[PDB]
Amino acid sequence: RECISIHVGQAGVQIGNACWELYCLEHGIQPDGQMPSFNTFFSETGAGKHVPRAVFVDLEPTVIDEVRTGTYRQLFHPEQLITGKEDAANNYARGHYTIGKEIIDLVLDRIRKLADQCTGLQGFSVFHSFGGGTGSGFTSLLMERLSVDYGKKSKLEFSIYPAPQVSTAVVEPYNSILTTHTTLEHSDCAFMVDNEAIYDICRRNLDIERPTYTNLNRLIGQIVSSITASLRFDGALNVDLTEFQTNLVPYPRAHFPLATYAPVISAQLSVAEITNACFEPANQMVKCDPRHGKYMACCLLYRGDVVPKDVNAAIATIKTKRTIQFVDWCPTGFKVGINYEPPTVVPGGDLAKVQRAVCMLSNTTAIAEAWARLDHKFDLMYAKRAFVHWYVGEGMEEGEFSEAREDMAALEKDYEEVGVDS
Amino acid sequence: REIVHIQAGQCGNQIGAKFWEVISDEHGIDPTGSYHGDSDLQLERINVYYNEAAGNKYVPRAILVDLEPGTMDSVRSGPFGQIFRPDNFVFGQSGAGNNWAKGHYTEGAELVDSVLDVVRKESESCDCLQGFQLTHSLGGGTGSGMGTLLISKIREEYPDRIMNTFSVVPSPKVSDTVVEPYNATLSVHQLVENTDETYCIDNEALYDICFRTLKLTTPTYGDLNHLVSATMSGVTTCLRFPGQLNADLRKLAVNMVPFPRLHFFMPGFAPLTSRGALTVPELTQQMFDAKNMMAACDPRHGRYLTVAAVFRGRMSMKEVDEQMLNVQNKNSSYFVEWIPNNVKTAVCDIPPRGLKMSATFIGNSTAIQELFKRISEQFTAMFRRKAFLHWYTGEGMDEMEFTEAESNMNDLVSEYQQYQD
Amino acid sequence: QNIQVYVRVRPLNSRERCIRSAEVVDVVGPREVVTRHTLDSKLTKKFTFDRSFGPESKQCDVYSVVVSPLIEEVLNGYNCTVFAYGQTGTGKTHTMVGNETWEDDSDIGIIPRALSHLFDELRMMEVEYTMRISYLELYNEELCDLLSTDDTTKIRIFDDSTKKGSVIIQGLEEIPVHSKDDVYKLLEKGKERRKTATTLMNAQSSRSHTVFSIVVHIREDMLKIGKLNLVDLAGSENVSKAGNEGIRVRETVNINQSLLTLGRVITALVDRAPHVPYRESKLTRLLQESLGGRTKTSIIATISPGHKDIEETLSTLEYAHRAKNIQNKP
Ligand SMILES: Nc1nc2c(ncn2[C@@H]2O[C@H](COP(=O)(O)OP(=O)(O)OP(=O)(O)O)[C@@H](O)[C@H]2O)c(=O)[nH]1
Ligand SMILES: Nc1ncnc2c1ncn2[C@@H]1O[C@H](COP(=O)(O)OP(=O)(O)NP(=O)(O)O)[C@@H](O)[C@H]1O
Ligand SMILES: Nc1nc2c(ncn2[C@@H]2O[C@H](COP(=O)(O)OP(=O)(O)O)[C@@H](O)[C@H]2O)c(=O)[nH]1
Ligand SMILES: [Mg+2]
Repeated sequence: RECISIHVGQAGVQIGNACWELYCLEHGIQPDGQMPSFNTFFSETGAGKHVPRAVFVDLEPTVIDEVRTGTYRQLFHPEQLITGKEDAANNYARGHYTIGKEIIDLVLDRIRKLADQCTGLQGFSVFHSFGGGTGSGFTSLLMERLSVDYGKKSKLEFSIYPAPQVSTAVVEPYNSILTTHTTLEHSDCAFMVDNEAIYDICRRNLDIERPTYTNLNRLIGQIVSSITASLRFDGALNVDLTEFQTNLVPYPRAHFPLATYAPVISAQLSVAEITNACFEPANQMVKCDPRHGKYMACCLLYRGDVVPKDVNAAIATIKTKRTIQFVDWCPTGFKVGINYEPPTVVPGGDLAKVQRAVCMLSNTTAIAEAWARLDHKFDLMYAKRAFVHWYVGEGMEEGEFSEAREDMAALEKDYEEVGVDS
Repeated sequence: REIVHIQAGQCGNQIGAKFWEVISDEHGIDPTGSYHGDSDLQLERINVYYNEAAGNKYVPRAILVDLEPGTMDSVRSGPFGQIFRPDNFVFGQSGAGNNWAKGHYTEGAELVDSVLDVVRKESESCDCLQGFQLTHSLGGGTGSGMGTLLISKIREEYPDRIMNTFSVVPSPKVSDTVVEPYNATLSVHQLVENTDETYCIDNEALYDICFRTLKLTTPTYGDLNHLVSATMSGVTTCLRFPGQLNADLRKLAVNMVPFPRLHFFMPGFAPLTSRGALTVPELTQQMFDAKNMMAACDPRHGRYLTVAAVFRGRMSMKEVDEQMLNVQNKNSSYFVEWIPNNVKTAVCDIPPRGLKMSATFIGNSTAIQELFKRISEQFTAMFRRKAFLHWYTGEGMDEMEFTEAESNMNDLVSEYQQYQD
Repeated sequence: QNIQVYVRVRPLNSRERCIRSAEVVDVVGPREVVTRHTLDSKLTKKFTFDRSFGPESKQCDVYSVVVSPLIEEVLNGYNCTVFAYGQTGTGKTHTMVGNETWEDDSDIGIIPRALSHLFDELRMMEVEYTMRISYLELYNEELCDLLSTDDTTKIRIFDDSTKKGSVIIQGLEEIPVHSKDDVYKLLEKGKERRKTATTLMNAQSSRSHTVFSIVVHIREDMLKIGKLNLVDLAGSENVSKAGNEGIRVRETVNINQSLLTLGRVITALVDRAPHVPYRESKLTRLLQESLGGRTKTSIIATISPGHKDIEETLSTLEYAHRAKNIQNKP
């Protein structure tokens, strides 16, 4: 009934900051580790201390210091803290072969210590960046070692994907092509969210013209909280992680769900009116259009005070409003997550104290459209063959690119193929 | 992460004098080596540019090299005169005097190996080298002479390290002798093939910025160094402090360089104004504007390949990227087509002292093709008459050494012609 | 005028049989149409070349087909050049040079066969000749003369005023040759001087670009200088596949970064860019005149038929097919 955490790259560290802060505050853990006066994500020694079942590994020692030298340095044991000595320079090549191969072995050693410390490992969640190098190369090699030792384990991924228009680095489109072969073949479930649409919510619902990373990260943390931490408390219908690979992924190579979660009001919200926002395209957290594609599978997870009996009417209204062109393969694909515990607001956060919350997961053909945004960006730079020498410098040959580009085409068709069948 | 920085030549040794003075005032370290700042983040990455000393002192990890003692003695004479350890001074007499052949091939070569020993001794005591900075001249015989040979031997010893060069381009506007352009063709002849990345600065732009925005009547030569001083700090800023996207030096190199040859860029410091409005978008406008380009060319004449932005202060990238995205749309003709995002953002949390916001510009555009056309024309014109060759011919430099210097130069210039449009 | 482009397929090696890799690529000799595809023979691509070569073909056979007709055209005063390039262990070093060293019948390589075959060609004319050789390897952006005795002098590469495409080399000891015995004693030292290390892909994997040029003057009067560049490049090395932990990994950088520059030279010449960046590699400047100049050049590609190494196989074929559009100035 326990699972561990993996946060690779700068994205993983800063994101997890709010994640564990939530986890620490969700259950009344002090920043020291001493609960005044359940154990799913923590082990408890006899000293009255809790420890997070986390793995924070970074190839640059810059970002880790913020945690281990400021606050929350008592909650962590440096045992888990693994650190590199040089950044991957946003090169999947250097991240995978050059530096990561020299650090990866140290990481695996700490994992078997935790897995044995736990009993009945449910899996682990992956945190990294598809655009960044560290989240591309070091992650990919790391993932491959996991499936070798732990074949029958869940592998969730939260890879923040860059925007079609807004970007931070120039070689971002090159990493995504290399990671596609890595995640799709190995990982069973991966979640792609993009800060662009995350900005859209913060300037529409929160009315905030100064959203920083910390604000966006606290939002992502709430998604992960309800996915696992709430499923560790019983309700009308509790859900597990493993059924998702069967309840949400109706075929082997069909797994890239879309997540939405928008109970965002500044300091009246009826039940059904909240659930409607889960399907509004304007807050889908990824720049796509549900009307462009179709809906394959979709399961919900309700937080706080929710009564299933009158809920069934709201679910029916989704079918009664049938303009979304639901696919034919799954008529009754709605697993309802019913958790009695409500979410909590972190002091100094930008979210209001709600009495009920709903977070949606759904695979669809719309995520295939996000690939169409990327594919052109990659092909143009490959035509002039620019910035390619760096990856050849570390030793990854250009043949990898041609091979990996076809996996993007083949995967994008598979989602298009499902709509044809009727 | 450790980085070694080298000074060479009459001009180069003067420029660093302000540089370290800024870095020392950055962390708040008194000239003698005692630390008296108040910020604890200053000591978080002190290893980058200093070595711990006895009695809790600090030593600037520097190498001071020249062919003339007078210029270097003045540095040790004035403020921060005791901050270096004198053993790092490596020099001799009989300066080259704008004689590249003497500086690179014949005279400095005798002093070259002595410098390599101090370079080699420095690296081993360091944990792990990151990059190599060399401040020198391109038109000055000495700095270009030794510096080019200095880079050749260093890169041969360290292929994995970063060869960043902050050099001064011979300005077509002002110079003391008309023989200065010859050195540049001989300078870059060794640079491109043996350097990872190069920074271009012009004196005309130097006086241009101090005259326009600063509105100073008498621009002193030291105050021009005050401009270039912080520009290098912007490149390093991601290494010292924790930030949102700490773009390391090698990370920055990969973002700009589209091909292992075309690695010349144009720095520029935006937030400088008269005593007279201070917003974050206020920096973005100054960033793209030509009045902050340290090259003697209009960046709008050519087109940009890549642009790196390093911001100093509490800033939301939402306020950045939305402001940044306009530049991609406002001037669509100014960027190439096959690169969708020409921008490289890097947000370091801590700004310099005094100011609350700041911006560090790093851009590689095709405009540099013009700056080298200035040198090539004068070089070819004076080469036809073969005037003042016996000043260089007797030192043991064959004519064909100049011949390749011509074609290999213009090939770099012709490269941007296609990539522009 | 068009550059002749042929392709050869090697047999499966030990590891190709140890990993149990099946044959996915096939050839047709006379039709010169190599058929290649993935594991499941469903969709297949068609590559047309001047000639095809199966795995059972001999070294002298490939020499007879492509290399031999170019031997006789040297005396007209024109330059020729041919080189193999591709994935590691495809068999380039064995094809061009040959593993173990008179007649053009045995498994002897191209280079010592060229010396045996051309020697009678000059003797048949009874012309006055001064033939010399050159053995150099490009290792980590350094020039090392194998044939030279001392080679301590820093070898540079300069341009020329008269010859626009050519480049002047200093320190190349042009030893005259009048007998085949004298050439074999030094050349075997050249491959003894050839820097090689053991890899899991190939225990005799080349570790440097060995550009072996041949030059001979002709006088009988219109003086002529025959030029032939028997180039033996290093192969592309998947740094994870070969296996190394180090000093060897520094070699992989320069070798792999060099081939990448080569391909763009074809990319620019096919799409007809105003200029082509030969300046970024010493290797590119060596073949600068060879690529898009006044020289009848040829290329002999080698590809593994292994299903595993399909990616490098298919990708390498790209530059080979595109090269047929490149023109010259005869
Ligand atoms: N939304 C959001 N994105 C982030 C955050 N932190 C990092 N990222 C993304 O992560 C990308 C870079 O990922 P990383 O690989 O982790 O960066 P790194 O750890 O310094 O390693 P390199 O990319 O190789 O430099 C950036 O482009 C960001 O878009 C964050 O806190 N919030
Ligand atoms: N046609 C062939 N039939 C059988 N064996 C071959 C053939 N071609 C090459 N080989 C063998 O394959 C191995 C590879 O030799 P080699 O020529 O060095 O490969 P390569 O592609 O040139 N890699 P490199 O050594 O770096 O140039 C040697 O043991 C050769 O004897
Ligand atoms: N920015 C700046 N440039 C300088 C300074 N002093 C000299 N220069 C430039 O350096 C160039 C020539 O350098 P030079 O004195 O010949 O260096 P040398 O090779 O050691 O003799 C001149 O064109 C000047 O513009 C200075 O204090 N600051
Ligand atoms: Mg990064």
